[PDB]
Amino acid sequence: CEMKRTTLDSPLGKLELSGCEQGLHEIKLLGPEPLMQCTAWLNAYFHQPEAIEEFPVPALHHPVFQQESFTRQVLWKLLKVVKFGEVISYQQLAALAGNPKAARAVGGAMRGNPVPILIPCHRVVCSSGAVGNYSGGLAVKEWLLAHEGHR
DNA sequence: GCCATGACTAGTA
DNA sequence: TACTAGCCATGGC
Repeated sequence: CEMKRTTLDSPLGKLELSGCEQGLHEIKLLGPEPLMQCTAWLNAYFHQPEAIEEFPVPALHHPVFQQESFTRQVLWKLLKVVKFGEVISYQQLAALAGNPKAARAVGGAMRGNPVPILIPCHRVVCSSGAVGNYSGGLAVKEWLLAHEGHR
């Protein structure tokens, strides 16, 4: 567990994904088995979504996944039930994560998301139809949804 | 733990 | 559409 940095180029620009050999700690969209394993998935999602499940998801070494919380399930459930292309409501996820009367929490849960794109906090959307917000600029949410096949 | 937060909502004018 | 009065697991201290 040393936590080193490996940057990479994506159609969204460079994106620094840090982490130790125990797992992936982060993956920031700026303007060591795990990391290089995550690196593969990323290039796969991007230039080869035709079979993104053909690629193993790395280990998530980060305080949010180590303990047991709502934010936990919400994130865990976000990448296990919301597949490539699919879209889901803040609330609808809160259902998956147990407490359905807690969508607003699924929000703080989403911002708490360290591994975007890997854990698609972008497929998440306001029930009102409006494709809500995103930490790394709403622009990115557009492209992503878009690339997944949206208009 | 209590009290303030904010990437949510369904309801109402 | 535009404001709102519930509903929430966090974070702070």
